[PDB]
Amino acid sequence: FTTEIHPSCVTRQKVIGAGEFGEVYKGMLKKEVPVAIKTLKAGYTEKQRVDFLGEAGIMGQFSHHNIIRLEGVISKYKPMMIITEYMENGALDKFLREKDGEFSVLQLVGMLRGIAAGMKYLANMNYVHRDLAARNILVNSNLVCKVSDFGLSRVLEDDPEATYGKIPIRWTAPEAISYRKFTSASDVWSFGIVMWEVMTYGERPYWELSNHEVMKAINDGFRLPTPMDCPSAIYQLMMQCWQQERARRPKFADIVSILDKLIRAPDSLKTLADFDPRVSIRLP
Ligand SMILES: Cc1cccc(Cl)c1NC(=O)c1cnc(Nc2cccc(C(=O)N[C@@H]3CCNC[C@H]3F)c2)s1
Repeated sequence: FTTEIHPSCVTRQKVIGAGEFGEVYKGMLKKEVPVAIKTLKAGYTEKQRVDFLGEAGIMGQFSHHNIIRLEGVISKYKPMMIITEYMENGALDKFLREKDGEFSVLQLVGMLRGIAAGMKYLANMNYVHRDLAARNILVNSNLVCKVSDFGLSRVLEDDPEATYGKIPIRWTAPEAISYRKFTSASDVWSFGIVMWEVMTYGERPYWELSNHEVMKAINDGFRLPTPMDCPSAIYQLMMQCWQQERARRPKFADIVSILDKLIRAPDSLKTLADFDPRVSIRLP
């Protein structure tokens, strides 16, 4: 099933994420290998237990470089724990915002290829993520990006960015907002937003537009503008992720292939899409 770990092998050291029902810790697994540790405090309900251990069950079924690896679970003792590999650099959105401009275009594009490879794996495994966003991508000390945040109802319920179904509007495909059609193709729309987040170093999609204004703009055909210093091929790809008609979007296999080709002929990334400025500075 999954690996049951004895509590004596686990040492919690730092809180890296807290919540009402539990906390996420950085720790060590047997003071030897660093791990992340997610707990479930006493008094949890049946639904909370199913959702909590269900996340571990889903992760245990995956084995991919760009998907968070499960080390094991503590279920025989309390509190219960999910133990995974430790991603040293945290969530991608916060990571990019705190390292603004510090990476090359080729590095940024390689992050996107890793994310896409993880999503292609998930889609082929018949797993729809529903909440793909930079905040749900984790980064390690090799700059590898791994898709995180698995489960069923639990995913959108626990994301504060998801607003009342209960979804994160700015990242969500129109068919999923409109009539709750979540598929790998709505994940592709979300991946286009993640592309835009990466190339902007964590800019907030649609900026200060309200949720209703975002839905209104999308339905009227508006799309996010080109990031600064963005390869033309990258902007073209994210625009095709945002096709209103779900059947016109690339599959993840197409995305990975295109990103592979660009990275392997890296001069192709030097052709930038035009950036339309929001300030005019004219000097005599
Ligand atoms: C444990 C677990 C259970 C179930 C699902 C999952 Cl995906 C997990 N694993 C995790 O939640 C995590 C795995 N790795 C994580 N790494 C992480 C997350 C958030 C912040 C940090 C972290 O150390 N962030 C910064 C990095 C730079 N400044 C110092 C640190 F605070 C690391 S969280």
